[PDB]
Amino acid sequence: MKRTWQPNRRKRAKTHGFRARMRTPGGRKVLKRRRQKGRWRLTPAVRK
Amino acid sequence: AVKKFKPYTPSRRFMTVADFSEITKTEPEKSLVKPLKKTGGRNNQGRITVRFRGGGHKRLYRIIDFKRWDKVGIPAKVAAIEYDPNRSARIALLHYVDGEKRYIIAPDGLQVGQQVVAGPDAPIQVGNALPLRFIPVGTVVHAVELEPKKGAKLARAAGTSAQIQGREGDYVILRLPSGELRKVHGECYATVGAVGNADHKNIVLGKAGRSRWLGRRPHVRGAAMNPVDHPHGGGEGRAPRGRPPASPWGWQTKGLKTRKRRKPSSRFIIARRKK
RNA sequence: CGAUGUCGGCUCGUCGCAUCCUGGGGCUGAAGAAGGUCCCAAGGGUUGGGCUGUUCGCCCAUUAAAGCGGCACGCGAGCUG
RNA sequence: GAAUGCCGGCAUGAGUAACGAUAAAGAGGGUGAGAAUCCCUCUCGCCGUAAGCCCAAGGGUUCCUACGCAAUGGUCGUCAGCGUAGGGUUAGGCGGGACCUAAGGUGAAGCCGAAAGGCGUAGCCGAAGGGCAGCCGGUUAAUAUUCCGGCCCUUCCCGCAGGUGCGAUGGGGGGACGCUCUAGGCUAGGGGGACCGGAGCCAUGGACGAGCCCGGCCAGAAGCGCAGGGUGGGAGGUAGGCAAAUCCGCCUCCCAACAAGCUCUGCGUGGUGGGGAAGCCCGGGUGACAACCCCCCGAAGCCAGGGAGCCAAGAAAAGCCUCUAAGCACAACCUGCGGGAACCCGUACCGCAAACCGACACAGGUGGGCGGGUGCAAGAGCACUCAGGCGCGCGGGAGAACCCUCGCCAAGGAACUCUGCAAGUUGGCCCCGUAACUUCGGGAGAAGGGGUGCUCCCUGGGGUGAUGAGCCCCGGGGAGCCGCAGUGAACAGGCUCUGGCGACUGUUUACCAAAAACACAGCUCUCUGCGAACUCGUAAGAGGAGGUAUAGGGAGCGACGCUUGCCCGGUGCCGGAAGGUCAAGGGGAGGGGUGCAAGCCCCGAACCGAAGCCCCGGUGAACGGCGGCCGUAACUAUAACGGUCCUAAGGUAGCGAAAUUCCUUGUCGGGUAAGUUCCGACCUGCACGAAAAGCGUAACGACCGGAGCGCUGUCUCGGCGAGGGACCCGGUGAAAUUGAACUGGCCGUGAAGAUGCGGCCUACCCGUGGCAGGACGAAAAGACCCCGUGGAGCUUUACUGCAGCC
RNA sequence: GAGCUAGCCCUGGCCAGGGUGAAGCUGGGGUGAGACCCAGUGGAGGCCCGAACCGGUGGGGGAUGCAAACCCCUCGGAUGA
RNA sequence: UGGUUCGUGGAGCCAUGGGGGAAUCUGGGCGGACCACCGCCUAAGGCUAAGUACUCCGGGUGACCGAUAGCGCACCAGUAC
RNA sequence: GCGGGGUGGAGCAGCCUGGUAGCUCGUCGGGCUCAUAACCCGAAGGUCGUCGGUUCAAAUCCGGCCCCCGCAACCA
RNA sequence: CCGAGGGUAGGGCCCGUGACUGGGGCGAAGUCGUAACAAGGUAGCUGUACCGGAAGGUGCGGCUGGAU
RNA sequence: UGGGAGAGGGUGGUGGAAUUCCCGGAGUAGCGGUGAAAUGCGCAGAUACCGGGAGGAACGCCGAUGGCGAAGGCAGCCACCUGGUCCACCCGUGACGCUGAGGCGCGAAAGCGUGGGGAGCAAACCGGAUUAGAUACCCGGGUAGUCCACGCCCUAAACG
Ligand SMILES: [K+]
Ligand SMILES: [Mg+2]
Ligand SMILES: [Mg+2]
Ligand SMILES: [Mg+2]
Ligand SMILES: [Mg+2]
Ligand SMILES: [Mg+2]
Ligand SMILES: [Mg+2]
Ligand SMILES: [Mg+2]
Ligand SMILES: [Mg+2]
Ligand SMILES: [Mg+2]
Ligand SMILES: [Mg+2]
Ligand SMILES: [Mg+2]
Ligand SMILES: [Mg+2]
Ligand SMILES: [Mg+2]
Ligand SMILES: [Mg+2]
Ligand SMILES: [Mg+2]
Ligand SMILES: [Mg+2]
Ligand SMILES: [Mg+2]
Ligand SMILES: [Mg+2]
Ligand SMILES: [Mg+2]
Ligand SMILES: [Mg+2]
Ligand SMILES: [Mg+2]
Ligand SMILES: [Mg+2]
Ligand SMILES: [Mg+2]
Ligand SMILES: [Mg+2]
Ligand SMILES: [Mg+2]
Ligand SMILES: [Mg+2]
Ligand SMILES: [Mg+2]
Ligand SMILES: [Mg+2]
Ligand SMILES: [Mg+2]
Ligand SMILES: [Mg+2]
Ligand SMILES: [Mg+2]
Ligand SMILES: [Mg+2]
Ligand SMILES: [Mg+2]
Ligand SMILES: [Mg+2]
Ligand SMILES: [Mg+2]
Ligand SMILES: [Mg+2]
Ligand SMILES: [Mg+2]
Ligand SMILES: [Mg+2]
Ligand SMILES: [Mg+2]
Ligand SMILES: [Mg+2]
Ligand SMILES: [Mg+2]
Ligand SMILES: [Mg+2]
Ligand SMILES: [Mg+2]
Ligand SMILES: [Mg+2]
Ligand SMILES: [Mg+2]
Ligand SMILES: [Mg+2]
Ligand SMILES: [Mg+2]
Ligand SMILES: [Mg+2]
Ligand SMILES: [Mg+2]
Ligand SMILES: [Mg+2]
Ligand SMILES: [Mg+2]
Ligand SMILES: [Mg+2]
Ligand SMILES: [Mg+2]
Ligand SMILES: [Mg+2]
Ligand SMILES: [Mg+2]
Ligand SMILES: [Mg+2]
Ligand SMILES: [Mg+2]
Ligand SMILES: [Mg+2]
Ligand SMILES: [Mg+2]
Ligand SMILES: [Mg+2]
Ligand SMILES: [Mg+2]
Ligand SMILES: [Mg+2]
Ligand SMILES: [Mg+2]
Ligand SMILES: [Mg+2]
Ligand SMILES: [Mg+2]
Ligand SMILES: [Mg+2]
Ligand SMILES: [Mg+2]
Ligand SMILES: [Mg+2]
Ligand SMILES: [Mg+2]
Ligand SMILES: [Mg+2]
Ligand SMILES: [Mg+2]
Ligand SMILES: [Mg+2]
Ligand SMILES: [Mg+2]
Ligand SMILES: [Mg+2]
Ligand SMILES: [Mg+2]
Ligand SMILES: [Mg+2]
Ligand SMILES: [Mg+2]
Ligand SMILES: [Mg+2]
Ligand SMILES: [Mg+2]
Ligand SMILES: [Mg+2]
Ligand SMILES: [Mg+2]
Ligand SMILES: [Mg+2]
Ligand SMILES: [Mg+2]
Ligand SMILES: [Mg+2]
Ligand SMILES: [Mg+2]
Ligand SMILES: [Mg+2]
Ligand SMILES: [Mg+2]
Ligand SMILES: [Mg+2]
Ligand SMILES: [Mg+2]
Ligand SMILES: [Mg+2]
Ligand SMILES: [Mg+2]
Ligand SMILES: [Mg+2]
Ligand SMILES: [Mg+2]
Ligand SMILES: [Mg+2]
Ligand SMILES: [Mg+2]
Ligand SMILES: [Mg+2]
Ligand SMILES: [Mg+2]
Ligand SMILES: [Mg+2]
Ligand SMILES: [Mg+2]
Ligand SMILES: [Mg+2]
Ligand SMILES: [Mg+2]
Ligand SMILES: [Mg+2]
Ligand SMILES: [Mg+2]
Ligand SMILES: [Mg+2]
Ligand SMILES: [Mg+2]
Ligand SMILES: [Mg+2]
Ligand SMILES: [Mg+2]
Ligand SMILES: [Mg+2]
Ligand SMILES: [Mg+2]
Ligand SMILES: [Mg+2]
Ligand SMILES: [Mg+2]
Ligand SMILES: [Mg+2]
Ligand SMILES: [Mg+2]
Ligand SMILES: [Mg+2]
Ligand SMILES: [Mg+2]
Ligand SMILES: [Mg+2]
Ligand SMILES: [Mg+2]
Ligand SMILES: [Mg+2]
Ligand SMILES: [Mg+2]
Ligand SMILES: [Mg+2]
Ligand SMILES: [Mg+2]
Ligand SMILES: [Mg+2]
Ligand SMILES: [Mg+2]
Ligand SMILES: [Mg+2]
Ligand SMILES: [Mg+2]
Ligand SMILES: [Mg+2]
Ligand SMILES: [Mg+2]
Ligand SMILES: [Mg+2]
Ligand SMILES: [Mg+2]
Ligand SMILES: [Mg+2]
Ligand SMILES: [Mg+2]
Ligand SMILES: [Mg+2]
Ligand SMILES: [Mg+2]
Ligand SMILES: [Mg+2]
Ligand SMILES: [Mg+2]
Ligand SMILES: [Mg+2]
Ligand SMILES: [Mg+2]
Ligand SMILES: [Mg+2]
Ligand SMILES: [Mg+2]
Ligand SMILES: [Mg+2]
Ligand SMILES: [Mg+2]
Ligand SMILES: [Mg+2]
Ligand SMILES: [Mg+2]
Ligand SMILES: [Mg+2]
Ligand SMILES: [Mg+2]
Ligand SMILES: [Mg+2]
Ligand SMILES: [Mg+2]
Ligand SMILES: [Mg+2]
Ligand SMILES: [Mg+2]
Ligand SMILES: [Mg+2]
Ligand SMILES: [Mg+2]
Ligand SMILES: [Mg+2]
Ligand SMILES: [Mg+2]
Ligand SMILES: [Mg+2]
Ligand SMILES: [Mg+2]
Ligand SMILES: [Mg+2]
Ligand SMILES: [Mg+2]
Ligand SMILES: [Mg+2]
Ligand SMILES: [Mg+2]
Ligand SMILES: [Mg+2]
Ligand SMILES: [Mg+2]
Ligand SMILES: [Mg+2]
Ligand SMILES: [Mg+2]
Ligand SMILES: [Mg+2]
Ligand SMILES: [Mg+2]
Ligand SMILES: [Mg+2]
Ligand SMILES: [Mg+2]
Ligand SMILES: [Mg+2]
Ligand SMILES: [Mg+2]
Ligand SMILES: [Mg+2]
Ligand SMILES: [Mg+2]
Ligand SMILES: [Mg+2]
Ligand SMILES: [Mg+2]
Ligand SMILES: [Mg+2]
Ligand SMILES: [Mg+2]
Ligand SMILES: [Mg+2]
Ligand SMILES: [Mg+2]
Ligand SMILES: [Mg+2]
Ligand SMILES: [Mg+2]
Ligand SMILES: [Mg+2]
Ligand SMILES: [Mg+2]
Ligand SMILES: [Mg+2]
Ligand SMILES: [Mg+2]
Ligand SMILES: [Mg+2]
Ligand SMILES: [Mg+2]
Ligand SMILES: [Mg+2]
Ligand SMILES: [Mg+2]
Ligand SMILES: [Mg+2]
Ligand SMILES: [Mg+2]
Ligand SMILES: [Mg+2]
Ligand SMILES: [Mg+2]
Ligand SMILES: [Mg+2]
Ligand SMILES: [Mg+2]
Ligand SMILES: [Mg+2]
Ligand SMILES: [Mg+2]
Ligand SMILES: [Mg+2]
Ligand SMILES: [Mg+2]
Ligand SMILES: [Mg+2]
Repeated sequence: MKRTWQPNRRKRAKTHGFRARMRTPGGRKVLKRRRQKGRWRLTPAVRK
Repeated sequence: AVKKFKPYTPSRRFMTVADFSEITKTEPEKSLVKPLKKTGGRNNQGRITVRFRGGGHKRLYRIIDFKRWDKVGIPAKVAAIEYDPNRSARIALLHYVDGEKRYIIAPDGLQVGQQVVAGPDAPIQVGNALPLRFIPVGTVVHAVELEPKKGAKLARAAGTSAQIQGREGDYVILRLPSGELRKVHGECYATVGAVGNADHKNIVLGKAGRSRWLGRRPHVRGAAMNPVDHPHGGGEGRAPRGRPPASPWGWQTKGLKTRKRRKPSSRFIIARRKK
């Protein structure tokens, strides 16, 4: 059938993007958190 | 009148449409149409705050002149009678002698080509706008301002009118479309006569789709729901109400008066409504 | 109860005998024929239909007869549902 | 040593199941250590409204070559979307940006919120919408509307000339619009040609033929031609389009008006530039100086902002045109030349898929365009077939049971079974012909029957041509021929009768229910006078609604027809300036504490003191409810009538063994040989009943009952045949399960159903194909049941709160 | 977290081909005038048949599957909610 | 209403959302309802080191671990997946 | 299995709270009427379902038996 | 070719008949009431609607075949 | 040709009396109704009286035994549009006439559909009395309806 994942580069960048994150206090915390754990990517990779 | 259809399909059996007899111009005035923002019934929170709305025909909003005391003593001609999707009533297009073109809600008996005017000086003749105090007691009237210069709020629906019962001080006594008896201020403007298309109410939509065309999505009965959704929800098989008939939000919906008793306008309402 | 799938049907049988029929008998209110009733006997046989999910049962047409029961109300790692 | 423990390792099941669509293969010749599987050729088969081709998502080097074969590839592998290396993506014109707006997002001003934050006009962001300048060919192993060739165009800057009151984020026009139907003329595309060009060809009985086979175009500025789109012209006044205005708007006047003119598109031609087949010579060379013409079919595409009818009434903003304002008129703009200048990003490759989403090279999912020809009435259906692509990455054998998919069956013809489930029958088109009932539409494709090919002859009307020939679309009449059969193949309704329920088309439990459920037009009740009611939010702010009682919210009922009775005592709701209670507060008779006191402090009765409740009323398409026991008729039976008890009032009409009837397969009738079902009746209705609507209703229904005709492998009752598996051989090789096992039958015994204990009987060791009776077989820490002072969802006149309202 | 799914908003797009033949319009009859009947024209509809597309009725297969919802045969809608 | 041990308690004290609303030392707060005596103190402006907390970092030392232990990571780990 | 009931001839009070059986109708007697119903005046009839117990005393309170109408019978 | 007729398929009219059901007509002395005929004890009759055990009642309009 | 009488018909306006209801005064112990009463309304201030508002229906006196119409039927007043009729003058035409199966139109009241209106009245209905009963007659309420528009129905003791 149609499955749950329908890759769309615009959707990705706008939902989980760095600019998306930084706006919302919760988003900034995701960044803070991911930075503290030392993730190599703070945010999903997407080709813009 | 009201045009009927031969029952060549099941819904066509009862469906009735407007005659559009009075309509003289079939596209609107470009300078007077703005786009209509369709809500879906959703507010700025994105939330549905009015149930069962959406999916209707696209519309443009004809800007209507509800003030009229803009152009006092400046006459206007009835250029055409047009279709407006945004109201029960029809709209009349006026070319003023000013050159300025505006829309008004078209009264009954209004004929294309006649000349209308607004002001204290105005003749008491259909389509003219005067402040209420200068209109003879006992004459039918529509498009009535509620407060001075604040806009026409009363009797804008097809076939409606308010009648002038009498006077008292700076206020006059009106009988509104509902049959309520109201004190409306003397300087409040009003157009003489009643709104046209009085055969509106006699229309039979005919089928579900007709309603859907009007942006009216299906209305589902509480009784058909579950206790999570409605007071009338639940029960094995069909069920009576089982409580005082109620809204989804729990207030009583048979006879429970809701208007705020301490409202300032209470001083001005002589008699509650009719039937 | 860290699971023994539960009516009825279908298929496949097998066992018991308190015998429905066929075989052998005694008594009869057994003339003959046809029955009644009891004894012996489980080798074989024991129909096709209408109605109901039905088991059962009633009815139709026959039949030598249209037996009653056990097998986890025999049988769903055989099917049906 | 045990925790269905945790981690890891290795076993068992087992050389077992499987190796992913049943579109299909065979051979020859290369390569090489090795070949069913890589390369080449011939033969055969499969897709062709695709399984072919372009495009957008998404993927991210998978692309092209060279060299490899450890792993990946469901086998092999020399091959590869694999490993290593090298190479490959070229734009002012194609897409996006340096343009414009849409929902939405953000947001100077402004608003609100404990903080974080929420909202918000202008503005700004935001596109697959508007605007905008490139078409054809050649070329690389791999890029091309990008490089190259030919023809063509856009913007910016500067300069020259002519021209003008020039000048804008301001004004105004335009941009600018629906659904259905559709005209004219073209083009895309197609078919045919006795015409033009073409290597060849004569076979096996015939044909040197008006024979075969093949091809017969593409792009193209200016000008011209055809077809369409758009647009009135001139004065006078003008108070309106937030300043101005010669622009637009309004009024008056002259003139003219499906013309013309003006301008804008499309098609045609067009200097020119290209392209060019079959066949056989090793992608190329040749054909070839290729020919490049005529006729017909003809778009859903073009002219396009065309036309008409309808109601549900069908974006914005910029580019562009025009008006003026500061300003400025050595400027500025308009026009035509000319030189110069023109940036960033994408461009490979997959793209219905082995490269995207599905853990897989996964029978699944994925938007747009093109999609040839013949025939079948049409068509994107169906069969074949072109271009093109493929034979689905294990094979070779055998011809058991059994399973799947399929074909046929004597006599019967539903006897099968819960049920004609399933499978037959029917099947397209044309012609005749069609009932109850009906809301006059329908029911109707009712039913039922006839025709259907091919040959010859005669003839009738239309399109294109020309009014003809030719081509092409509709027909009609007569005479014949063949076969078992002519919609000879593929595609393509079984019908009728009668009930229940829902009017109807719709909708629903993604992934066990598609229904009788939800919805629905329609009916009634009720709220709401607009800063509406109601909804969301602490608020601001929204929705409602740029609406205004012919409107908006809530509730029930659910087309339509005839109807919808009686109860207001309890509950709700509505009304009631009285009375009864009533909280803070007010009032302070009167007491109390301490003090030498002036004083400070505390309790405190009357009396005045809202809503709410009490109380008086109204209210059923408000919550709801709508009797009992006795008797009584000139036969029996029954009770129109009577008695009495209770009630707020005792079920009306219409229906009734019902989607409701327990007793129950009620009784009678119908249908049947036979009818617990069905239909029709009766009525002591366990326990119908009137908008949680009652009784009917044409039409409709993949809903659920009953019956009949048709026809059948459903059955009596089974038989044979087909292929794909099962089976044998080579290749690869899982799984759950598993305390260990050296794992028989009976009669017993045992925790009450023993391979494992007792007695007996039976039995050489070991496999393979099969069947499922047992291992209380597997699976899932029973979903039933109880237990737990375990949990959650839901309810209420349970308790206590809370928002909200008073 | 609304890249699945449900509703709404904005902007685009798709629906072969047949069949039925409403209103209207014209003509003819009609009548004082009408209503109205007839024929032609016309092309309406949650109209009919049926591909694409959207579904998912009945059965069978599949059930350590090709697939954690698939396949085959059939069947529903297909200008419209 | 909050804070304190203080849950309305005999409920002061400190703080304050609402209503009322003074005085300047003969003023004012407090010493657990309140009164009087006896005292303590000087509100409604602000600042102020050290002693105290913690360990990303550097070092020192362990009757701490010794590759399933010890940090999740002794190794290209917040990685692959 | 749980509940209400049994009383002049009929239908109902009285029981709860022991001592006192009542209301409407019917039956009978006398009136009015030509006569009958209606109507008017008076009258009779229960010994409280039976059996036992409590009591000074039982329709009444308690316990059996018989009857008579109700309500229930669910998870499988 | 036609063709008696046979067959299949659907229509039309008449007849008989049917669980049951609707009223009708008659039937020496049945049960209930008393609507009408005297102002019939509410004048009657009426078309129509609604209601009630039944005659009947009531509403709306009409007639006198009614008022004495 | 000229003249007359008339509730003949249709459309639109407009007038006052009366009933009800609502508001404001003033005022108090009952009002209403019957054969007599009860239900009912009224100290929550009714009836009776004065003032003001709204709304619907019907038109008092004139009014008659009268007038008009084919019948049904038609009654305040005003205007418009319109039918039939009688009289007189003897002018026009020249039997053009009478009747009328079908058809067609009209057709009280009730009733019906869709929408308005709803003061009074009032089937159904509820209550109070009468009564053996009283699904009636009388009383207090009361819904359709009565009223307007349009379309149906087409009956009558539509009678002289
Ligand atoms: K259960
Ligand atoms: Mg699906
Ligand atoms: Mg899909
Ligand atoms: Mg994207
Ligand atoms: Mg997106
Ligand atoms: Mg973002
Ligand atoms: Mg890094
Ligand atoms: Mg992130
Ligand atoms: Mg209609
Ligand atoms: Mg109109
Ligand atoms: Mg605009
Ligand atoms: Mg927002
Ligand atoms: Mg949000
Ligand atoms: Mg709402
Ligand atoms: Mg909504
Ligand atoms: Mg309108
Ligand atoms: Mg709409
Ligand atoms: Mg609904
Ligand atoms: Mg539900
Ligand atoms: Mg919820
Ligand atoms: Mg609830
Ligand atoms: Mg409920
Ligand atoms: Mg449920
Ligand atoms: Mg329910
Ligand atoms: Mg129920
Ligand atoms: Mg109900
Ligand atoms: Mg509320
Ligand atoms: Mg009101
Ligand atoms: Mg168990
Ligand atoms: Mg088990
Ligand atoms: Mg025997
Ligand atoms: Mg004998
Ligand atoms: Mg004998
Ligand atoms: Mg035997
Ligand atoms: Mg049976
Ligand atoms: Mg039985
Ligand atoms: Mg015998
Ligand atoms: Mg048993
Ligand atoms: Mg069993
Ligand atoms: Mg079984
Ligand atoms: Mg087993
Ligand atoms: Mg142990
Ligand atoms: Mg395990
Ligand atoms: Mg272990
Ligand atoms: Mg081993
Ligand atoms: Mg083997
Ligand atoms: Mg095995
Ligand atoms: Mg195998
Ligand atoms: Mg495969
Ligand atoms: Mg397979
Ligand atoms: Mg084949
Ligand atoms: Mg090699
Ligand atoms: Mg292969
Ligand atoms: Mg093709
Ligand atoms: Mg990938
Ligand atoms: Mg390899
Ligand atoms: Mg591999
Ligand atoms: Mg390999
Ligand atoms: Mg270029
Ligand atoms: Mg620049
Ligand atoms: Mg912008
Ligand atoms: Mg914001
Ligand atoms: Mg943009
Ligand atoms: Mg764009
Ligand atoms: Mg557009
Ligand atoms: Mg471009
Ligand atoms: Mg070009
Ligand atoms: Mg110059
Ligand atoms: Mg110029
Ligand atoms: Mg200028
Ligand atoms: Mg527009
Ligand atoms: Mg349309
Ligand atoms: Mg054309
Ligand atoms: Mg072309
Ligand atoms: Mg062709
Ligand atoms: Mg050709
Ligand atoms: Mg030869
Ligand atoms: Mg001006
Ligand atoms: Mg101006
Ligand atoms: Mg001028
Ligand atoms: Mg060539
Ligand atoms: Mg050459
Ligand atoms: Mg157009
Ligand atoms: Mg805008
Ligand atoms: Mg200046
Ligand atoms: Mg100068
Ligand atoms: Mg730049
Ligand atoms: Mg490229
Ligand atoms: Mg595609
Ligand atoms: Mg591929
Ligand atoms: Mg996934
Ligand atoms: Mg593969
Ligand atoms: Mg695939
Ligand atoms: Mg994949
Ligand atoms: Mg095509
Ligand atoms: Mg065809
Ligand atoms: Mg074999
Ligand atoms: Mg056969
Ligand atoms: Mg048969
Ligand atoms: Mg047969
Ligand atoms: Mg059977
Ligand atoms: Mg059946
Ligand atoms: Mg079937
Ligand atoms: Mg066929
Ligand atoms: Mg008909
Ligand atoms: Mg046929
Ligand atoms: Mg032939
Ligand atoms: Mg079909
Ligand atoms: Mg039934
Ligand atoms: Mg339905
Ligand atoms: Mg219906
Ligand atoms: Mg419905
Ligand atoms: Mg489901
Ligand atoms: Mg699921
Ligand atoms: Mg589910
Ligand atoms: Mg299913
Ligand atoms: Mg369905
Ligand atoms: Mg289903
Ligand atoms: Mg429903
Ligand atoms: Mg209705
Ligand atoms: Mg809220
Ligand atoms: Mg709120
Ligand atoms: Mg708005
Ligand atoms: Mg319902
Ligand atoms: Mg009917
Ligand atoms: Mg009540
Ligand atoms: Mg009540
Ligand atoms: Mg009450
Ligand atoms: Mg109070
Ligand atoms: Mg009711
Ligand atoms: Mg008797
Ligand atoms: Mg009942
Ligand atoms: Mg009743
Ligand atoms: Mg019955
Ligand atoms: Mg029966
Ligand atoms: Mg029942
Ligand atoms: Mg039964
Ligand atoms: Mg029976
Ligand atoms: Mg029978
Ligand atoms: Mg059966
Ligand atoms: Mg029946
Ligand atoms: Mg019975
Ligand atoms: Mg009801
Ligand atoms: Mg029906
Ligand atoms: Mg269905
Ligand atoms: Mg078979
Ligand atoms: Mg085979
Ligand atoms: Mg392998
Ligand atoms: Mg043995
Ligand atoms: Mg044993
Ligand atoms: Mg032992
Ligand atoms: Mg032993
Ligand atoms: Mg076994
Ligand atoms: Mg557990
Ligand atoms: Mg357990
Ligand atoms: Mg469950
Ligand atoms: Mg479980
Ligand atoms: Mg249990
Ligand atoms: Mg407990
Ligand atoms: Mg416990
Ligand atoms: Mg979404
Ligand atoms: Mg059509
Ligand atoms: Mg349709
Ligand atoms: Mg398409
Ligand atoms: Mg089937
Ligand atoms: Mg499954
Ligand atoms: Mg499938
Ligand atoms: Mg269809
Ligand atoms: Mg306490
Ligand atoms: Mg305490
Ligand atoms: Mg304290
Ligand atoms: Mg002091
Ligand atoms: Mg203090
Ligand atoms: Mg102190
Ligand atoms: Mg102290
Ligand atoms: Mg101190
Ligand atoms: Mg101080
Ligand atoms: Mg410190
Ligand atoms: Mg150690
Ligand atoms: Mg180690
Ligand atoms: Mg570390
Ligand atoms: Mg008592
Ligand atoms: Mg006593
Ligand atoms: Mg006594
Ligand atoms: Mg005598
Ligand atoms: Mg014969
Ligand atoms: Mg009478
Ligand atoms: Mg009488
Ligand atoms: Mg009388
Ligand atoms: Mg009488
Ligand atoms: Mg009765
Ligand atoms: Mg009555
Ligand atoms: Mg008389
Ligand atoms: Mg008083
Ligand atoms: Mg003469
Ligand atoms: Mg009439
Ligand atoms: Mg009637
Ligand atoms: Mg009716
Ligand atoms: Mg009255």
